[PDB]
Amino acid sequence: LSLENVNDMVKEITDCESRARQLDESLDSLRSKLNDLLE
Amino acid sequence: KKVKRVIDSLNGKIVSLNTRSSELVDTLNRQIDDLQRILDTTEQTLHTEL
Amino acid sequence: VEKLLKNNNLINILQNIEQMDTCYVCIRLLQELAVIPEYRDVIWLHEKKFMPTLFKILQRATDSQLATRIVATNSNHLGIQLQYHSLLLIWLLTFNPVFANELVQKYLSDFLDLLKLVKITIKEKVSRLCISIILQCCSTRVKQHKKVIKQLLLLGNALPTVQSLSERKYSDEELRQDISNLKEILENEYQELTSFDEYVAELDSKLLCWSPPHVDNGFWSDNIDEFKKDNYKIFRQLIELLQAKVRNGDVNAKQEKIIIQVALNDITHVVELLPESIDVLDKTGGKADIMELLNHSDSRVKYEALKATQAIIGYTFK
Amino acid sequence: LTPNQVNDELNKMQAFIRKEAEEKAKEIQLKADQEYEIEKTNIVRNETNNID
Repeated sequence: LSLENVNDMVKEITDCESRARQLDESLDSLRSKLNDLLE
Repeated sequence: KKVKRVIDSLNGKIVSLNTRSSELVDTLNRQIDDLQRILDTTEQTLHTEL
Repeated sequence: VEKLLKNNNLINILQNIEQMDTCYVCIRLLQELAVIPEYRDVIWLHEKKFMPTLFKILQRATDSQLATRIVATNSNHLGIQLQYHSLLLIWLLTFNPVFANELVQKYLSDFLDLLKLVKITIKEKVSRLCISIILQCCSTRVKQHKKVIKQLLLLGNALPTVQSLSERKYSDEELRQDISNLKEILENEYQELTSFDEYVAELDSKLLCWSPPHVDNGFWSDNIDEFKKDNYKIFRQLIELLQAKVRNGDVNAKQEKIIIQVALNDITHVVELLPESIDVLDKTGGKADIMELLNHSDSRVKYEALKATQAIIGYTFK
Repeated sequence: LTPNQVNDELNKMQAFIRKEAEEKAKEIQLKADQEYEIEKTNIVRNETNNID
């Protein structure tokens, strides 16, 4: 791979890791709020 | 207020009702399903992303 | 020079992309002429004839791979020169302040293409030129330089793309200089607008877009306090606007789609900071809107919507 | 590989080296022509306003 072909795929690693982390952290902290009402 | 400092110390969550055992259940089931639908939205988005 | 530009036979010879030999020389003939100051003015007059073709040469480079040694516009020695010469011709008209403002405003769509080249190339001949031209147009001396940056940045998403490019750097000093200088200028101009002017200005026009300082955690914390004079009247304006657009004119309709994703983000930040904003969502009816977006088509609608609901929920019951 | 082939490789490499250096040096002096004019224009305008 060239340096640009790594530099634009590390961008789509980071841009997807950010949205996956925020969507997982907005899901487990919501499951906890669900269990706080089921309890 | 000292029993509550025993309960809240070791992470016990007191549920005071003081109105009815049939009026809070409706307002709480109106939140269980309303938040379960947000689970079913965000987890569908998660499995779409994966 | 002025006459030759207007005349057909020569201009046609640049227009041909079916014979590489004529087109290569021609772009260089003109470009050698652009180097001399007086000629820039005359050349600019005839601009909407050769200029789309010079972009077309970069466009073909982008859209084709850089591993071909067969004579083209790629990796090949010819290719490296061919992009270079087209880029020097642009760079030459962009040095005049007036010409630079006009260029961004006419060629806007094509102007963004420059970000694409900086990236795909390994070649420093191409990369340096592309970054320099953008710098030239964002400069202080360019008339209504605030607008050109604002439009590139907001619509065309210049700032995220520049940041990413900053990592890749190669030889020749002026190149490292031009990137660093660009990064700084883009960042400064957007930010210096008030946070309250920014939000309100979007709210009136009924055109909402993301930009990085807009979604910043600091921007929101100062702005919470401001909205209050009616039980958070700005926030309420936002809720009402969002409410209207889902119902009226649908959702997942191109125009209507932009405003939504921005609104659902913008409210998420507010909601989290202070929990007195929870009441305005329940009051207006806007709370109901958020729930319907969860199942509405597109990744962004459901995503933004899930993040908006989950925040409201957290303060309702911890 | 052999002395004809390594020299053929040499000829190609210095051709690219030299060419690139010529282009790089050309862009620095081409920006130099320009920067001389813009700067001269500004300096001259400020003073002509004081003179006027």
